[PDB]
Amino acid sequence: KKKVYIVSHSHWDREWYLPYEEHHMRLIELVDNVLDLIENDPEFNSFHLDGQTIILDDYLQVRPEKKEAVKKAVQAGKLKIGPFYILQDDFLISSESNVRNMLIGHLESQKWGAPVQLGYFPDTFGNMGQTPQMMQLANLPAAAFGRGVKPISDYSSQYSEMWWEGPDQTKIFGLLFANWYSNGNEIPSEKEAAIAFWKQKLADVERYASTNHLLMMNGVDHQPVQRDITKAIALANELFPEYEFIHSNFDDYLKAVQEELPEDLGTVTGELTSQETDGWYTLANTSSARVYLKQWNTKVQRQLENIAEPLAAMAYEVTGDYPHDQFDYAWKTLLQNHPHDSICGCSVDEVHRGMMTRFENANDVGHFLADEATRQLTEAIDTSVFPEKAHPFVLFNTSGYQKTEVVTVEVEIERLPFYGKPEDLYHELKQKATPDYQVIDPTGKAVASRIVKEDVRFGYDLPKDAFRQPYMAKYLTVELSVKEMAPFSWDSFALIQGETKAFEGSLLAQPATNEMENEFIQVKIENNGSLTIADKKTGETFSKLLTFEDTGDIGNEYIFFKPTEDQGITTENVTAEITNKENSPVKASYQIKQTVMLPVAADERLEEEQKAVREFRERLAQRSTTLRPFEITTMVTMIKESNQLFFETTINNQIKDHRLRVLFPTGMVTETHEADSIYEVVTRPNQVSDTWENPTNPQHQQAFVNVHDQNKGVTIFNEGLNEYEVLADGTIAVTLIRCVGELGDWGYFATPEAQCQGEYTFKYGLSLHGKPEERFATYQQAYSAQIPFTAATTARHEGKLAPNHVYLTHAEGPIGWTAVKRQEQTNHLVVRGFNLTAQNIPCELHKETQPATCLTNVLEEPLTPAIEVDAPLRPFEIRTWRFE
Amino acid sequence: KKKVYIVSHSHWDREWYLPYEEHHMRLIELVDNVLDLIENDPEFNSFHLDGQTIILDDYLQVRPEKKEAVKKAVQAGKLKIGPFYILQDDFLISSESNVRNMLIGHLESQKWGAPVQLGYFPDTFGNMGQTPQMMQLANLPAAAFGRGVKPIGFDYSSQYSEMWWEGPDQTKIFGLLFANWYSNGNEIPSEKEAAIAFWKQKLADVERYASTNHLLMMNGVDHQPVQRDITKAIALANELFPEYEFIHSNFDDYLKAVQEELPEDLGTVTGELTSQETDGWYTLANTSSARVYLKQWNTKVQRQLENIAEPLAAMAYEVTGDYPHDQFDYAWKTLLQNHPHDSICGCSVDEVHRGMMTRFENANDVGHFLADEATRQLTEAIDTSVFPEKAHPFVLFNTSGYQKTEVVTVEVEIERLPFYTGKPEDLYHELKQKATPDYQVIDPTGKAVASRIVKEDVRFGYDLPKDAFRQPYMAKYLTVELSVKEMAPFSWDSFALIQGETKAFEGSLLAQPATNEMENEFIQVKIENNGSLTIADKKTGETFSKLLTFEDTGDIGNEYIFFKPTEDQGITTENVTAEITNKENSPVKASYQIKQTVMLPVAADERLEEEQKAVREFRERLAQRSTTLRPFEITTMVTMIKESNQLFFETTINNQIKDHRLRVLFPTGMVTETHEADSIYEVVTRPNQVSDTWENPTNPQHQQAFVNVHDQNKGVTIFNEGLNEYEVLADGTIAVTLIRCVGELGDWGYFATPEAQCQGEYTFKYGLSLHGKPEERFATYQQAYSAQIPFTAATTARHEGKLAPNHVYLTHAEGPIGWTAVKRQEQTNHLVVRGFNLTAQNIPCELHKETQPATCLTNVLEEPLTPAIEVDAPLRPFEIRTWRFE
Repeated sequence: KKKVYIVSHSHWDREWYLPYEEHHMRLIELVDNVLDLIENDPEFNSFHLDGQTIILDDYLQVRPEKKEAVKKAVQAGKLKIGPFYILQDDFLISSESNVRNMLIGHLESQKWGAPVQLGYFPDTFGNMGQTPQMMQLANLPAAAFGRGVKPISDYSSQYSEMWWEGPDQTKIFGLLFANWYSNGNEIPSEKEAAIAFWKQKLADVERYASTNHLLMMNGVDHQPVQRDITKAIALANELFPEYEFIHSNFDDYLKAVQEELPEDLGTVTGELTSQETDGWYTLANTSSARVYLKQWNTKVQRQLENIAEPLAAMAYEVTGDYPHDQFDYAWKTLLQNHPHDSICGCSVDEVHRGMMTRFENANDVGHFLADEATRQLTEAIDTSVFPEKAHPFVLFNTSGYQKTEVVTVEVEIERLPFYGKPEDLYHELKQKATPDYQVIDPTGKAVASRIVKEDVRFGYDLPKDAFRQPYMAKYLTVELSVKEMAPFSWDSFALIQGETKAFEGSLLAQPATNEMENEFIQVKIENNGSLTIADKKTGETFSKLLTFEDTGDIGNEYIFFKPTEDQGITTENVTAEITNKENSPVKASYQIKQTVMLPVAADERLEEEQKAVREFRERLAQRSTTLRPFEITTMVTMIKESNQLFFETTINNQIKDHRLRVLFPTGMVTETHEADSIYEVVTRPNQVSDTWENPTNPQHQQAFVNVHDQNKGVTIFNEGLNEYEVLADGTIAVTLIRCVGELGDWGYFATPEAQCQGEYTFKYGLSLHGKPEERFATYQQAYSAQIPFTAATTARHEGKLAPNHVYLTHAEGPIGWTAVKRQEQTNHLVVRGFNLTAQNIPCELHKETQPATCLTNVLEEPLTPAIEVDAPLRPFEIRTWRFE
Repeated sequence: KKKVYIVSHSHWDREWYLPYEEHHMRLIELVDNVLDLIENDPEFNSFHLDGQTIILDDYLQVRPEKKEAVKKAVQAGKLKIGPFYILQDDFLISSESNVRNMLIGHLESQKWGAPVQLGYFPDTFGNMGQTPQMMQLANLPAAAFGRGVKPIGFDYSSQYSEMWWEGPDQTKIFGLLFANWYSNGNEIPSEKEAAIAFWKQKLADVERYASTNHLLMMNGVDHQPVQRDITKAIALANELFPEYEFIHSNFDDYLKAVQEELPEDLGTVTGELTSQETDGWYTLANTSSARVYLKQWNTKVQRQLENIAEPLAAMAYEVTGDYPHDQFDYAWKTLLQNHPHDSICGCSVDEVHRGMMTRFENANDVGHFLADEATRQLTEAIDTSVFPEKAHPFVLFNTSGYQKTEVVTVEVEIERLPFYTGKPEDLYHELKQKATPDYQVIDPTGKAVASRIVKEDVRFGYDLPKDAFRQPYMAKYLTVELSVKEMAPFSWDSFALIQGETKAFEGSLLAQPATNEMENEFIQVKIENNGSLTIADKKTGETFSKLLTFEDTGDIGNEYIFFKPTEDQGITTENVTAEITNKENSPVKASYQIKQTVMLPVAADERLEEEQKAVREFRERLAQRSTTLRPFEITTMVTMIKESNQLFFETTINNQIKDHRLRVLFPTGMVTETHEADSIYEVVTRPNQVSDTWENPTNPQHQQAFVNVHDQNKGVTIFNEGLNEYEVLADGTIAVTLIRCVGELGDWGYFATPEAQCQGEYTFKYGLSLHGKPEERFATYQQAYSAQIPFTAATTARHEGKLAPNHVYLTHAEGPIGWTAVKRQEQTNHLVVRGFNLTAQNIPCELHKETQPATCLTNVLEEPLTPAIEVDAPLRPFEIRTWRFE
C-alpha cells in the first residue's frame, strides 16, 4: 500500500498584482480560517505556513489578541512555521542577505516553536549553486523547490526527489515539486469529481516517484485553505483501497521518503537556472525590471553589511554595547523588500512605491547606527597627538581588502552659534578670508592633499544629553590619496593652517589627445566616445569599450523581447563631446557626452496587444517612428595607484519600451565565463543548450562578471546592474535600464512606472588582468569599490584608542570578506568570509595577534565536528569566525 | 511656602526635520533612559510620555522583549501615558479623526493601565472651539495647551496661567496654560551657583501668572533627552530655597492640587483659540495650504473610512453577524500616523512626507477592501430574483445621512468570457466585435427608469473568490447614467439592466452653448469670455459676478507661513481670453470646460536661496518674483445637474512653477461683520474686522468642508475637498487657496524642501451653493457634506435573498444636523451613530432604526452618559450626540 501524504498550505506572495494591504487583508482571512480549522477539526493535522515566519507578524499586527492562540497552534504542531523570514529571490539579494533571512528566521522562530527543517524555495526564479552549503550551515538538511530541474541531461531527474551537491561538495536532499506545488489543490468531496481527480493526480505523481510515499500539495498562490480537506481525504481513503491517504506535514514526509530511498537516486550539481529549457520563461530579465530597486537594494545592503555593522562591532570595545535590536529591526525592514515578487520588480506600481519607503527607512537606520558607532570610536581616539587649533579627522576602512582610493573629507573649520541674527553669522563667515590649510598625520608629517571647495551653511548638533544646538559653520573639503589602506583599520589626520602640500608627479591625463594613463593602463577616448585601453603590464589592447546600445522592449517586467524588426541604435557612429574635467598627479576624469535620437516608445499597436493578453512572442509592435533626443553623460575616472577604470553614466530617461546596455568587447571567444554569485564565483557556458530558443541569454550577476583566457582577462564590476550577457564574439553586455509598461504573467496589469522615467545614475567599472591567477585581485577590488570609505571629524582629546590601529589582520589571498558583526547575547565578534577558488588555501584570522576562538556556522553556532581555526580554507567554503 | 511641581517630559514630534527613522532611533534612546531612571532612581516620581500612546508602540516594535519592563513602568504609575494616540493638528483633521484619536487613545491606555486624564495640546497650532465638549465627552475634565491665549498678570488674554475654557455648547473645562511654554523647567542645574540664577528667574516667571501657590515647571522640551540628574537638582533646589518646596510630580497630582485652591475671579475663554489677538505673523495657519496633496489624500481616506467603509460594514453586520474591528483599528492607526501636527501640516522634510503617502495608500486600500467586503455581503443578501431572467441587476447605496441628489454613473458587466473558454486574445476581440444591444434600466416593479448609455468597454478582469483560486476572464462593461433625486439617507435601491429600448431623459437641455450658458430651476449661469461666472439665483433674484477668478502671487515664505514678495502685485485671470467649450449637455446634466493660459514667473529670483540658507527672517526678505515667464494653463470643468443648486468645479493644472500660491476668488458682493466656516463639530463664526494688535496684511483661516458669507437676504457657500486654507477679503470676496509652493521648511533653521514646491499634476475639487434666508444656509452645509461622500454602486447576480430590494436602514431627524459616523462598538457590536447640531438653538432630534428607537445616548467613547439623557430629548445647541442601538 502506497502512502499518499497531503500537506495543506498556501503559497502567499506578500505583494504582487494587488497593493500590499489588499493582499494583507486577505492574509488575515487565510490565517483566521486556518486557526478555525485547527480549533474545530480534531482530524486536521497541520498547515504549512509557506516557510516564512513574517506571516505570523503580519497577522498579529492586525489581530494582536490572537497571539496566544497562534502560539498554541505552533506549540501543538498544527501550525508549521519557518525556517526563513521571507521567501526571497536568491540571485537579486546579497550573499549576506540570504544568510540573514535564515538567521532572522531562526531567531523569530524561537518565539513560537521549532520551525520546519526544510529549505523552502517553491517559486524561486533559479536557485543559487551554494544552496546546499548554506542550508547545511543553517542546520537545514533538505530543500524543497519547483524551478530549475525538469522531471522525466545535466539538469533533469528521473525522480521527484534527488541529491543536490554544491560546488564545495556539500550535499543535501533535493525535493522537487515535479508536478508543481498545486497538484493537490482543491480536492473534491464528491464521488464522480474525486474519481476523475485522483485517477490523474495519482498518475502524475507516480511518474517521478522513487518511493511508496507520495506528496500532494494542497494549495496554490493565495489559495484559501480547503475547509473540507478532512472530508475529501476520508472520501479518498474509501475510493482507493490500495492507496493510503494521510493528512501530514513536511517533517513526517521527509522522514518517511528518506527511509526507503533507492540507491540509484540522481544528483544535481551547482546552479539551477532552467538552462535546459527553451529559455523563454527563465524570468532572468527580472534582474533588469525597475533598476532603481536594485540600486537601492545594493546601497542599503552595503550600508548594513559593510558600514554600520563593522563600525558598531568596533565601537563595542569602547562602550560595551551593540545595537542588536536596532540592527534586527533594520534587517527585517530591508528583508521585507526581498520577497521575490518585490525585489524582482514584477508587481504593480503601488507595491514598488511602498518598497521605496522601506528602503529609505532601513537606510536611515543604517546611517544612524553607523554615525553612532563612528562618534563612539573617534571620541575614544587619542587625538591630542595633534597640535592645538588643529582639526582632527579619522578615515575608516570597513572592508576586508586593501583599499586604494582618492577620497574627499569635509572638515568643519569654524563655527558660530546663534543664541543675534543668524544671518549675520552667515555673512560673517562669508566675508571672512579662508587661510591655507594642510593635512598632517599623528607624527606631524605633512600629507599631500588638495583644497577642493569651501562651504558656509547652517548646521546643528543633536547631543545625547542636551537640547539641539544650531550654528553657522564653514567647511573645507580636502582630497586625500589613500594608497593600500589595511583592511579593517583606521588612520587619523588633522587640518592645520599652513601651506598645503600639493600632489607631485606627472599629470595622469593628456587632454589634447583625450588620453589617460598610469603605470597599469593607457586609455584613449575615441571620437565616438568609446575607449581603447592598453594593458601596460601584459601588452594586450582592447577596443570599442563603453559602447552604448539601445533596443526596443515589448515584453513585461519578467521578460525582455525585442521587436522583430528592431535593429537597435548604438553610439558607434555618433560624435561624442569629450571634456577633461579633472587632471592631477593622482586623479584624472573625462566627461563623455553623447546623444542618440531614439523612438519615443513602442508604436500604438502595443497597447491593444497588452490589453488582449497576447503572448509576447506573437507581438507585432515595432518601435515608434516619432523620435526624441536621449542624452548619455558618462564620467570616466582614473586614479594613480589603481588599475580600475570607473564609470558613472547619467541619463534623464523620457523614453518608454526600451532597454539600454553598455558593451565591453573583450575580443576573446571562450567556452565559459565567470560571474559573481552568492558566496561563489560561478562558471557559466557561452553556448546555450540544444533546446534553447531565446535569441538572448540574460544572466544574474552580483558585483562583477569576467571573461578570460590563459593570457589575459577583463573584469566588469557594477553597482545594482544585475543583468548581463556574454555575446558570441566575447562582448560583455551589461544592462543599464529596462523600461516596460505591463506586469505580465497571468493577466493584464498596467505598470506605467515600470517605464523608469526620470533621472538615473549607473556606477560601474572595468579591470584588466593577465594570467588567470590575477582574476581574484580584480574580484576583491570589485567588492571594495562598492564599499565607500568612512571619514568623520572630531575635536582634540585624549583617549584609550591609538590614532592608527589595525582591528583585524586578514589572511591575504583569493577570499571574499562579507560580514563583521557581533553575536546576539554573547556579543562575540563574528567574521565571515568565503573562498573564491576551487583550491584549498591557507586562511588564518587574527584580532590584534589573538587567534579566533572557534569556527561557527552562519547561525553563529560552533561547528560540529570542530574545524581548527588555522585549518586551510576548503574550496568554495563559507567560513565564519568567532572572537570572544 | 509655595509648592513647585516639576513634571519631567519630552515633547516628541514623531517626524519633523529628520527622516522618520532618525527620530525613531532617538526615541529608543529616550525610553531606554527613562526606564533606567524608573527602575533604579528611588526619587524619580514619573515621566509624562507626551500625551500619546503611540510612543509605547513605536518603542516595542524595535525592542519587543522590553514589553514587560514597559508594563511594570506603567503599572507603577511612573510612566504616564495617554490619553491620546497621537498629538494631532486640530483643524487639519476631520471631526471624527479627532474623536478616533481619543477613542483609540483610551482603548490603548486601558491595555497598559489608565490614561492621564488631561487634554494635551502643548504645541497645537490653534485649538478647536469644541474642545471643552469633546474633552468632557471623553471623560477628560482638563486640557493643557500652549498657543491661543496670552498671559498678562496682575477676550483671549488671561491674568493667570489657569483659566476656564467654555465651548460653544456652554460646556466648561479647566484650562492649564503653559504661560512660560512647556520648557520653562528644562535642564534644571544641579550645581549651586547655576541653580540660584536659574530658579531666581524661573520662579519669578511662573509667579507672574500663578493664581495659586502651586507652580508648574515643565522639565523637558522638543526631543529632549530625560534629565538623568533630575533627582539631584531637585534636592539641591529644596536645599537652596527655603521659601519653596520642590516636588518631582505629575499632571494628575498637580491638577488635583491647583484646582482645589482656585480663586473665584478666574477668567474664562470661549470658543476658538486661534491667536486672534496677536500680531498675526506666527499663527502658522498657512500650514493648511502647504503640500495640498497631503490634505487631499487625508480628506479622501477619511471619507473612505468614516462615510463609506464603516457605514457599509455596519449594515453588513445584519447579514453576516461579523464586523471587522481589528481591520478598522489597523486602518485608523495607519491614518492617525499621518495626523501628528508636523506631519499633516506639511512642515517636515521631503523624506517624511513621501512616507506619509505610503501610509495614505495603505490606509486607503484597507478602507477599499473593507467597503468591498461589506458591499459584496449586502448585495449577496438582496433578493434579486424579483428582476426578470437574463437581467443584470445592480444596487445603489446612500452611505450618508443626507438626502442625496446626483447624476450617477454605474458600470455593469453585460458579458463575461472566462479564460478556460479559449485563447485570451481571441476572447478579447470576440467581445470587441460583438454588437451591443440597447439596454433599459428597470426597478424591482419592472417600471423603466430613465437613463443613458455612456460608454462600453472590453477589458481583462478577474475574481478573487473566498473559497477557490483566482478567476481570470475577458469581460464587456456598460456604463449607465442614472438621475437620482433625493435618495433617502442610509438606504439602498436596486435596479436592473434588461434588453430593450432605453428610456431617454426628457426635458429641455440645461446648457445653451451658443452663449455659453446653463440654467435650471435654481441658478442661471453665464460663462463670460473672461472665464468668470455670472450667476443669477432664480429663487431669490440675486446676482453674483466675477466668480471663479484665479489669482497667483509669489510666496517667499516657508511651509509654515505665506509671505508675498514686497513688489509683487499679483497676476489674475480677470483680463484673459478664455477658451470655453461645452462638453456635456442633457436634460439632467451639463458641463463646460474653461481653459485659461497665464504667464507666471518660473520662481523667485536667485536672492531667495541665499535668504533661506542664511535663515533670514521672512519679513526682511528682499527676493522678488523672477522676470523669466513660463506658460501656466488652467482648466476648470463647471458642472450643473437638473435637480440640484450645487455648481461643481474641477480645476486641473500641471504645476511647473515654484515659490507661488494659486487661489480661486468668489466675490460675494456683501461686506459683513462676520463669516462662517466648517470646523470640528461646529459651524464657527469668525470676524472679518481684524484685531488691533494684528499686523499681518492677510488673515488666513482654517476650514473643513465649506465657508459661507451671508447677510439677512442672501448668502454664498463655497465647499471643497482638501482645500483647507481660505481668506475672506475686505470686499467680501471668498478666496480659497488651491496650492502653495515653497522651498524650505522654516522654523529654527534652514531645511531645503524642494518637494514642497508641489510640482506635477493636480486636480482641485470644489463647488458653489447659493441660498436666500439665513435659515437656508444649513441645507447648503448638509449638501456640502454630501458632496464629499460618493455613491456606492455594485453589481450582483440574480438570486433570492433575505434583504429587501429597497430598504431604509436609518431614519434621521430632518433638520440642521451634520451626520458624521455610523459604525459599531468593538466588543458589544452595538450600532453607533453620531451627529451634531449645526445651530445655536435646541432642535428636535429623534433617530430610529427600522422604527425602533435608540437604547441610550452615549459619549464619544460609546459608553452611556452619566447622567443619562433621554433619546427623545431635543438636541442642545452645538451638542455632539452619539446613539447606541443594541
